[PDB]
Amino acid sequence: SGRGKGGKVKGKAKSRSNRAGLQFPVGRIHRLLRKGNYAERVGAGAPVYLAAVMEYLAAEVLELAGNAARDNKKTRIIPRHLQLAIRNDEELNKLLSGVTIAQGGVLPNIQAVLLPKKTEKKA
Amino acid sequence: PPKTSGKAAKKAGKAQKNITKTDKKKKRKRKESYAIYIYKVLKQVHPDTGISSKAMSIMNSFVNDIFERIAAEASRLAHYNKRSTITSREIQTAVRLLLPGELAKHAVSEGTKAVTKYTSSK
Repeated sequence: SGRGKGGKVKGKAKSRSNRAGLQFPVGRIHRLLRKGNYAERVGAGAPVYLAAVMEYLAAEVLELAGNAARDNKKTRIIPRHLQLAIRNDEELNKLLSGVTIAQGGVLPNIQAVLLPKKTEKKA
Repeated sequence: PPKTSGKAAKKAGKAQKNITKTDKKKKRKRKESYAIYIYKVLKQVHPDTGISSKAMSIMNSFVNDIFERIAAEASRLAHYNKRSTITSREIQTAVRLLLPGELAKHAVSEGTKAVTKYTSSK
């Protein structure tokens, strides 16, 4: 208030429902998935698995990044590692790619990108 | 404590909220973040190692894209089952479709741990 702190204020707003950090709630996740036309709903237990997968991926990336940082005698990883060391890893690069210039084999579609044959020519 | 904030941001802006190094960099429609996850997992793999704010900004965008790519496979698989829901069935297969089996078998085990500990984070 003006006079002082009459009541109890603490967080951004006054509600029992409140989000402490920059975390993503189920509702927000659903919103994002729908915005990308990926899915409408998520099964029970799936969010738990999804989180584990994400943490696993992050762990691998952080492992490489952290090791590379130490190689450069740095205490904190610098952006140079993300544009160099992280760009050298084929595994990470594979998942960081989508259909564009074919890097790996995984190209989701009907046939292979090269195509097994030529087309028909008209006379 | 006695002496409070004199100025407030809410006004007209010139450049993006006239920010000059003081705040958190907000741009490119970035909304909320996996920083908590990354900062938590980082110290579990590399405790003595830290990260710059600049790197974190790119790191979060990089790791997020990896999951986005996997989410695409989930929608791909659900499309075969003629459904619009993501379950363990899709997740497991999606990971095995992009990530090598050698690593995929580790992810599954990690997921089993999360479900058993009922924790949505390490």
